[PDB]
Amino acid sequence: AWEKQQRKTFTAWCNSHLRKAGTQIENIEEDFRNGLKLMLLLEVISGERLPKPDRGKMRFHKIANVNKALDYIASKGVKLVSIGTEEIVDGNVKMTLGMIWTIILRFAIQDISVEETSAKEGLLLWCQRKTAPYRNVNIQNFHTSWKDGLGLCALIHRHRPDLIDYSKLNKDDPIGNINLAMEIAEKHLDIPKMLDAEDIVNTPKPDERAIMTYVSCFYHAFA
Repeated sequence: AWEKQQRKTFTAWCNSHLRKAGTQIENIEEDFRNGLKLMLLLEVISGERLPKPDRGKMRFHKIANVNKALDYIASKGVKLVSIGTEEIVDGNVKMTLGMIWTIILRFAIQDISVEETSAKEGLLLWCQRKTAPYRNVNIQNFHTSWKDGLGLCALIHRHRPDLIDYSKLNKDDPIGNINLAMEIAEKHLDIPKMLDAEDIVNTPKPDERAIMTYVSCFYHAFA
């Protein structure tokens, strides 16, 4: 169930940046094979210029573009262990997801710094701080603590109490709470809906990379 969740969230996330450059992806397992939109994604999120892309359709042109992407990422202190150009070009689902996770981590999460605490840990602390007043919320992690929708509704309410009546909410309708939160964030905070509520609720432990990805948008939307 983790691939399904990551596929939705990572794609939605990539799309939240690609739109700023006039394009989208649809199918993440194929839409980065040629390197073109992968390079473009890196430009948008970094604000840096990558080398000019190769629009040739053969494998060798794709390898060149993907290497422009991966070399750039490695220039930003990202150690690529088992992510390989050939398999991105050829189309490996797992590795594509992992590569996009690595970019999300580096560019959406790594630089989050809260009370001398950075990255995942720093994002976690910010969440805990913003949700401390909410007795029906207990953020310990980026999976089970977000399952019931209240964490997300609390982050919204904390910054924008005008968008949500939090006191009406409870644990009884986790699918509704998540959708509510995603609807408000989409409509008012310019954060596309990146989670499938159904997947999140119906799994003992939802995917933490996906959850982190989405929660990082709230962090950036508010700061």
